[PDB]
Amino acid sequence: ITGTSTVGVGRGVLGDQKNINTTYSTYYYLQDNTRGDGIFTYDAKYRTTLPGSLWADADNQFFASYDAPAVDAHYYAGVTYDYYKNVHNRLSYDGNNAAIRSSVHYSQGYNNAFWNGSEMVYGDGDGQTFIPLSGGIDVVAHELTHAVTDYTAGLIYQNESGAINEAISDIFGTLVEFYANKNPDWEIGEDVYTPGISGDSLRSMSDPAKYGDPDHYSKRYTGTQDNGGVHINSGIINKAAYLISQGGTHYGVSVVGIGRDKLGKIFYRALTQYLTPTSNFSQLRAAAVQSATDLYGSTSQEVASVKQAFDAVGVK
Ligand SMILES: Cc1ccc2c(c1)[C@H](CC(C)C)NC(=O)[C@H](CC(C)C)NP(=O)([O-])CCO2
Ligand SMILES: [Ca+2]
Ligand SMILES: [Ca+2]
Ligand SMILES: [Ca+2]
Ligand SMILES: [Ca+2]
Ligand SMILES: [Zn+2]
Repeated sequence: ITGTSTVGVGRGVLGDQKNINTTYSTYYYLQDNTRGDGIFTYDAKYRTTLPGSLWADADNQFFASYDAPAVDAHYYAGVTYDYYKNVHNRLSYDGNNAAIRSSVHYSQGYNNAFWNGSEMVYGDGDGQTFIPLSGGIDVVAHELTHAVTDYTAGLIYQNESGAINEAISDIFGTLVEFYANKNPDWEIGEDVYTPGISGDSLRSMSDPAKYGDPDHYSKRYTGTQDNGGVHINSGIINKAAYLISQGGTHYGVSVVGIGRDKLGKIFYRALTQYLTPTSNFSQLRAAAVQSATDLYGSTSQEVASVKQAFDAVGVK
């Protein structure tokens, strides 16, 4: 759409009010021209055909409940774009300011979100297992990060590489949640998962085993489900990243924390400079070590913590 940039206001899934960037041209659309080639949010109107229709509103106020998921998808995508640009100097997912598109209200009672190779898609949840998925900033950031990974390392979606791909999305979605200082934690999806139950989440990076995911290489899943357990084994890497950041003793191995910022610098460099489509856990370790070496010196504490963390999860 061609029109005038403006700002509207609405309420998100969690009932919070926020301003969002809109474009005016007869209607007000969810099209943000202030970021790269734009952020665009579409209505899939409970169907599965994508992308659906660019979101149009008559008055620039988005307080209807059908509006909520769009508000959040639109706003959280803008925050995530900002994180990459401000923190890593990366312009959108392809590094060349590609337009970011999302569709909401996908299907009926769909309990998931995903990147389909060209855009993000969010289900509204069935209202018991989930509420509209775009209400979780860690969820939106996990989706957009899959785009980042596809454009860079290109980790294939299966076995070890696929688990690395999933951990990357969890890690950066968690860093984005902290960046936005939105009640940050090391849990994934807490904000949209099981509305009736407090305190739970889909996955835990601080203690993956809490939900049954592995937290040590000896406990990895070797079967065929989930493409070889990409959503299961990511637990081992998630645990490693949590230790590098926060520190701790795991399975008797002690790691001194180096903090989030460095965790993000080291993983972003590994991802964009050393990882390849078929990289395995052991290769991820070499990459993280080399990245930290590059950034901080081979005899740095940083390098030391990266090594300890992987040793603690059993990855040699
Ligand atoms: C077993 C499995 C297959 C495909 C999936 C997912 C799991 C998993 C289902 C969630 C846990 C309900 N999806 C994800 O972890 C993320 C969404 C969460 C961050 C809320 N979606 P993607 O990994 O991008 C797509 C595949 O989802
Ligand atoms: Ca309106
Ligand atoms: Ca949180
Ligand atoms: Ca979280
Ligand atoms: Ca819950
Ligand atoms: Zn994922």
